[PDB]
Amino acid sequence: KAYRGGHLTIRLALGGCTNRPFYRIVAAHNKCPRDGRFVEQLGSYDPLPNSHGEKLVALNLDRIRHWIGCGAHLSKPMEKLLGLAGFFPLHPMMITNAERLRRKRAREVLLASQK
Amino acid sequence: QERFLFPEYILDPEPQPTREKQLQELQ
Amino acid sequence: LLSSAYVDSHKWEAREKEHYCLADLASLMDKTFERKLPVSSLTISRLIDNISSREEIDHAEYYLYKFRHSPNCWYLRNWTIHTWIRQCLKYDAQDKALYTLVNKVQYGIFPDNFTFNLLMDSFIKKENYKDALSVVFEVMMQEAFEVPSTQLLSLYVLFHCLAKKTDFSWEEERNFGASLLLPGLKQKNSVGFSSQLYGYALLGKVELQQGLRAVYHNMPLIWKPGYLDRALQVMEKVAASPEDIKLCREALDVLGAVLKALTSAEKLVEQLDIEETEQSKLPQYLERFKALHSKLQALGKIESEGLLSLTTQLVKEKLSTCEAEDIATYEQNLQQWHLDLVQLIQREQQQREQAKQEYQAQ
Amino acid sequence: PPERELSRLRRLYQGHLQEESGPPPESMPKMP
Amino acid sequence: KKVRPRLIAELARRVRALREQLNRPRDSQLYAVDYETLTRPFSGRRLPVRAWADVRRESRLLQLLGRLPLFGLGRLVTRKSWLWQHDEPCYWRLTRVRPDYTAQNLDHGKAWGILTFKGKTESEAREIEHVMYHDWRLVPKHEEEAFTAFTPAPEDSLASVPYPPLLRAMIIAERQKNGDTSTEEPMLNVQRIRMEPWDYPAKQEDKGRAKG
Repeated sequence: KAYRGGHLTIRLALGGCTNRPFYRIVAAHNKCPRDGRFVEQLGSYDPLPNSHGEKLVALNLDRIRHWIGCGAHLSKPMEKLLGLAGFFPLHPMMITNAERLRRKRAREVLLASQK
Repeated sequence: QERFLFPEYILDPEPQPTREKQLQELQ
Repeated sequence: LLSSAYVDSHKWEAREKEHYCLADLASLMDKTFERKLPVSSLTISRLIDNISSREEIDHAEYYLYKFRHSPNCWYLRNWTIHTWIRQCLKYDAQDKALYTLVNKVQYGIFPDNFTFNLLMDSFIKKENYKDALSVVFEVMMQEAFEVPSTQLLSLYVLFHCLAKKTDFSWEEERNFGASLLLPGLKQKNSVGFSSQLYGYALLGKVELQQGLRAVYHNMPLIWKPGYLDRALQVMEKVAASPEDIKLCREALDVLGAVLKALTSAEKLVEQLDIEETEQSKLPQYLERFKALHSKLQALGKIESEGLLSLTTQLVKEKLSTCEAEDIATYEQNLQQWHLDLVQLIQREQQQREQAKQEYQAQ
Repeated sequence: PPERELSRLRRLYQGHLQEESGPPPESMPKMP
Repeated sequence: KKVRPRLIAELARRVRALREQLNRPRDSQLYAVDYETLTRPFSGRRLPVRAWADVRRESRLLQLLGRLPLFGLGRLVTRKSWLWQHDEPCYWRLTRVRPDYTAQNLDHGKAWGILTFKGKTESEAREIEHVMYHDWRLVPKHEEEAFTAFTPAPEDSLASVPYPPLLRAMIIAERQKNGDTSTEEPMLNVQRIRMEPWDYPAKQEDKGRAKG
């Protein structure tokens, strides 16, 4: 199907059954459906901690580099995952959400203590 | 820079050229 | 005020007019606008030349509006504007000239300094100070204080209006302040500096009473706050300047009155919250004003001479010096305009040579 | 950031300002 | 196997193209505004909240140029947004103008100027953008030199930055595998990257236009 515009984007396809999310890191034409056709699958991601308490992430770094070079963009979740991986700098919103969480914790601690 | 055209001796277009008639001829 | 030699029209009248019946070009323009095609700047210039009466002036201003709202309004001609003004003077349509100048936006009236001075001199000859004030304000809005003749004329008109006018509305204060500050800055003499002080005082009153936006909105004034600070700076500059430069006692008195009145007596915020307001700085302003006024009187740099009297002195003294050079420049502009009209005819005929081919191609 | 920049943002977003927050804690509170 | 030609489809395409061409709306129509509802009458869309005060209080570029000779050609025009955002002088030289004569007050159209941003000028005059916006202002003929007086601040900046941890590790490992035991840190040059403020004017020449 001819697409008017659009561009490659490295993103996540939400597979897995209900209440059991699981993501396939794929490089697909941005206009294509979320779980639909995709140019190439670059890895996978399991949000639910496994028996070892690990959120497994597989990133085919070679192909990820190749596609970023070819000009694929990066969805915010993928940028955050790469930042956690250390392949990219920590996302500004990751840092700022950490700080917001810290302030929330400080506020809640103060409120609980000031009974 | 600058140029002018003359409201005398004009050559003019037409309103509603009606290309529908042209296709009615074509088909 | 200006010499009859200045008022001389001989050259412009001798301009190489092309004579037609005004109805001729009127019909031509009507046909062009009916076709929705662009009239020629040369055509409108020729119609302006063919103006010959008061009703013809009315027809000409109507066609001027129509042309201004046309693609070639980007090609208006200074000689055409000067011809319009001269014709209005000729047929006593000075009211229409003033109205069109005020509505320059709607019509494109952008006269040169020479024409501005011509209109102002005609108004003063008629004694029409009330409307010479409006012409001065229009000059201010156009930012055409580039010549001492216009600067002096505007200063004299404004000071006369101040002398004959006591009650003020904040918009009038804004206009007065701008129209004084501009030529005041232009004039590097005691009169110019006193005018700058007067205008700054008025503008500062407007700022503190209405709003800095109210001051700088659509005016040729800067938006940086601290007009009172600039006034005090002007006084300090005069004090540190050569003693020959003096500040008018009337200007100093009005500035003191403004400060005293301010001291005695939806929403948006334009000032950075860290920068204090003039409302808070008022007491320091008053203290600095008192100290500087005492210092200036001690230095003797204060001038108790009346503003209007001193302006009249300067007008009688330096005006003719300005008038001679102004007339020389006007003659240079006249011959330039003649050459430009020749060029317009050249282009028009050269294009008509091809315009002979519209149907020939067919 | 400089107080100048904080004031500039205050001006820019006047009427829709959140409580200016200082630097965050050096480390995550443990929530005793 | 031969297809049946789509004559009516071709006619529709061409007719729509011609209709759009011949009824191309005027600027004074597209960029009108209702200062009561702050809605553009032509399309009926309401302007965003953050532009309400600016639309009510400030003026447009051509709305100013209409009150100047040669449409103020050769003057310096600054934007209120620029003035508020940056302490440095930013403005256009306004080399050329082309208003929409059809407007009653000739307060719409196009302009071309030499951009000066943050006090750094450009090499050519190009088309303006956001002409139709309301955050424009005029530099008075006087005060022009003082306002535009810009002291070039020291521009020296980081030549390079560290790689992200994993990329650094990858590069180092590849080097060691190749035997390149040079222990010098791997750095990523950034001078090549010409960072520009987000509000920097964009190329109006490539911008689109509204349609009816």
